[PDB]
Amino acid sequence: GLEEFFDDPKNWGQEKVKSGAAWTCQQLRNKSNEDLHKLWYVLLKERNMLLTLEQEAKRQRLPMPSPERLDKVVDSMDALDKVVQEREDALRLLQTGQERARPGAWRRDIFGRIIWHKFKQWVIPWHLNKRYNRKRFFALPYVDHFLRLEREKRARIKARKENLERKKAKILLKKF
Amino acid sequence: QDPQLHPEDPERRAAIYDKYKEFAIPEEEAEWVGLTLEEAIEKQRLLEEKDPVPLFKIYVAELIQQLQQQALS
Amino acid sequence: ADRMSKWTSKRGPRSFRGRKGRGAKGIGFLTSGWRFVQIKEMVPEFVVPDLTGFKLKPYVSYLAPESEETPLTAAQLFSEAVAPAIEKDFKDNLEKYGFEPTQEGKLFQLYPRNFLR
Amino acid sequence: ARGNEYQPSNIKRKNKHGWVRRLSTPAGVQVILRRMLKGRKSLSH
Amino acid sequence: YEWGVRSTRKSEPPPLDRVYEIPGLEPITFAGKMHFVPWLARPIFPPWDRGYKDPRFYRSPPLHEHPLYKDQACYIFHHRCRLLEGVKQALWLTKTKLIEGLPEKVLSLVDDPRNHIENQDECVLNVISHARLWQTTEEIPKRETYCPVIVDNLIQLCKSQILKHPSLARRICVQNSTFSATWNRESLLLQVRGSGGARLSTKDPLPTIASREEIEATKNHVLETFYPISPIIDLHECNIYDVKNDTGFQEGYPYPYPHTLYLLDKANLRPHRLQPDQLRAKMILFAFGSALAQARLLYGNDAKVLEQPVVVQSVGTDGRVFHFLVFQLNTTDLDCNEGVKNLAWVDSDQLLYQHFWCLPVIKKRVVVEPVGPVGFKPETFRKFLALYLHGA
RNA sequence: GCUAAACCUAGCCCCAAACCCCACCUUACUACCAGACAACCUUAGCCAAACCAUUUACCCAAAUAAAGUAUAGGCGAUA
RNA sequence: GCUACCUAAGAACAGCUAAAAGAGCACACCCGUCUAUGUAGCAAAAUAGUGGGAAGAUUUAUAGGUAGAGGCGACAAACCUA
Ligand SMILES: [Mg+2]
Ligand SMILES: [Mg+2]
Ligand SMILES: [Mg+2]
Ligand SMILES: [Mg+2]
Ligand SMILES: [Mg+2]
Ligand SMILES: [Mg+2]
Repeated sequence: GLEEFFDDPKNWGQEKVKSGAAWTCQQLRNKSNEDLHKLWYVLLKERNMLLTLEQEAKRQRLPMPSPERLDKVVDSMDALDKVVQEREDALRLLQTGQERARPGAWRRDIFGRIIWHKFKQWVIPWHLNKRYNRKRFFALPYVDHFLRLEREKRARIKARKENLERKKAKILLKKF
Repeated sequence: QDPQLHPEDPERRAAIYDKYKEFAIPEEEAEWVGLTLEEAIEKQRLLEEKDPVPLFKIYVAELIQQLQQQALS
Repeated sequence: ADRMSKWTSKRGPRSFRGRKGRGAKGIGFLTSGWRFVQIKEMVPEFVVPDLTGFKLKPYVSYLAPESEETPLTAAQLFSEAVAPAIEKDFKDNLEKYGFEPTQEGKLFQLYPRNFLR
Repeated sequence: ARGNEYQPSNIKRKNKHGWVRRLSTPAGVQVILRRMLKGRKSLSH
Repeated sequence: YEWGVRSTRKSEPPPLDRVYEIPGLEPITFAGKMHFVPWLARPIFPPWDRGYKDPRFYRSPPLHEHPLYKDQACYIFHHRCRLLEGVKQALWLTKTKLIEGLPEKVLSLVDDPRNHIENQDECVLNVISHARLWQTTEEIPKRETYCPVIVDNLIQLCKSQILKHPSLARRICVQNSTFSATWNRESLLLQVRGSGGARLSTKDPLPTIASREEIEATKNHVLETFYPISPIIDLHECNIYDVKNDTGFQEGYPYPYPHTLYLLDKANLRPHRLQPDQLRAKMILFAFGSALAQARLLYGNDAKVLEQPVVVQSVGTDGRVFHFLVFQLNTTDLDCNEGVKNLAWVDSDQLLYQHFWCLPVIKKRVVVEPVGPVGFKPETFRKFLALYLHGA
């Protein structure tokens, strides 16, 4: 029902709503996959209610009652997602040896930079994909000068930062 | 010494190989003759590309080895 | 003339505005006459459990004891899931213990992942 | 009489100065590379 | 001279890398990279199999492998075929003798004023005015709109005669019916796949117009030929076809007997519209096709002179000009040019009205021609009504 | 007495050392159909020669020295 | 994305006179003859009146193309983002 988008009617207008603590990753690691599945939707309904409260508080130009509830619920859902992701990652490592769920490759783009190209799903092979073959995964020799120039720009930034750090340290030593 | 040179004529094949004997080099070196740097990089990447072994196999081998050591000791 | 504002579907002429979307995943295809055929299997079906009788709540009592974070690892999962059976059968073909040589043939393939979330 | 030389049209703008046209030639790729080196927020139009 | 310039022809693939010509070594290609690079060999990709299978990405097999492909090439006449020789070609194809004017048997059905519709001219004028002027909010309706409207309203006006003729209850005008008939003509196998529209079906077959004596007299008539034009010209020469005779309906259909085929040339553009001669030829061919399908369904698939000839009528109109046809199929032995021949009575270029003024022409602020039809001819509607009433 | 006036570190310069989730080439930042086009090729000129026309130093792979020497050069500017 | 020319596919052209017109008068529309105003202006070329064309070698929207010793030009060395 739509009443689940709002807090308990007794709490409407209360300046403060007492709430427990956010689920922790370790606490969630003890729960079953089914238990995590159900807790995900419990937390999702709570999150929807809290977002509704936040938006209505903005609309009414009033402070949100106990805004830390939203932070707690977001942290709990993040922890649940991390726990499920850990379990899936461990299973994937065990059964395939792949440290990453999505296929990809290190490729050099048209600008000479090394990127992690994440693969996409296609129905036809790459040598037939017309749009894919327009994309260039190589850098022609005119990019080498710009690669050197970018490297030297990075080097200048790093040298400035390190010199500034050393000078600040010397100033602190002189002060104290 | 590929037998595909004039198959069904081993004497002719051996004659050709003897004629050009002095240039023979190990196959591990002949595989890389005349390769550009990019071709060589691609060849090496193909040589050393291996789908990762599932950690299941590694952990099973390690556990069996550890159990063998425990049984022996 | 506005180079900085994000390119959205609200900006170009009619063809541009029709062609560009907002990130919503496709649900079907377009046939002759611009008739949209919606594929049921393309629509994400929400697998919502029955929450009746569930004891967990969005928050945890502060009375709960503190613990140390121990992220699950492949080694830990193997030890807690496969090592007991391996030991019991070694004291007395890895598919019997759970390992599958290939993900092909499964509905939920672990790599390349073919399921949502 | 003069001054209104800009008669905007997004089709012409994208077809003339867009990312795809810039990448379509080695010279335009170097245009993008120069903008990236300078740190331009807007690489193409 | 060859058609299609080189610059438009598909570009020749680049020459193969010389590395592929050297027997002993495996070329290093960018296939492993999964993307093109210009400094590696171009892979030779095996042809991809799973492609032309998905319904929305399907490639039909070559015509040779289709189930109905046949080495003998049939010549099909469909709704969008325009005979070069027109009526002569249709007569040769159908082994038919032409008779100018509708037969007296049908023409007499409207001689008596009882069959004449009360307020006939008024109702027909209202039909023409609605079709050509009053049909839409637009000032001048197009032919695509006023041809079907004029035909349907004329059919309704004729159907109003159910008062005098209760036999008109045993008929119905079906739409989108499609028939197919195959037959041989001098070792040439011809098919007609008539689609058209507005097939008037009746529960009872039409009475024969020509007597046995006239049908036999058709033997002496020589089937006119045209040279060097082959009778096959403008017919779709197709190797994929079905020789089955289809009447367009499942067995057991009430109203099985065709009565009138209403063919309408409603294209807005003159080049997309049939010439009157080609329309008459199409009428001949469709009437013959429906009659032949009926004959093959009734008296079996045997080439013979029909003891009971099959009569099919047709009205082919462009919205203003009408052509009336009564076709008597009295032989399924079409292969030879000799013997009794089918016979068709045709009345040609019967114009319902000479012209229609949608706008009042004004010269020097004076109305010369008022809005409405000019040169209305009730005789053509009399012939239309006679054709409708035939068999009732 | 208004406007102002003043301030010191935000950083910067030169050295040394050290080698540095999702989306996006289609109208980029756009989940999802038949590829194939795929790159390579002397710099020139300003300028000096008081014009200019041959000519006129330019990341080299040990600084110094040999030595601005041998050489080159409208045997001249210069190299 | 101005402008010059071109390509593809569009659109507009009242009324009267005349009768199938690079026809007449004259709206829309295009232009810019003459005068006046304006001259850091409303405007880095405008305004008001007047005037030329206004079914054509017309005007015009959209997309595309030709690039600098080059383009384009019913040649004014005109135009190619004041
Ligand atoms: Mg414009
Ligand atoms: Mg000089
Ligand atoms: Mg006019
Ligand atoms: Mg004129
Ligand atoms: Mg001009
Ligand atoms: Mg001149």
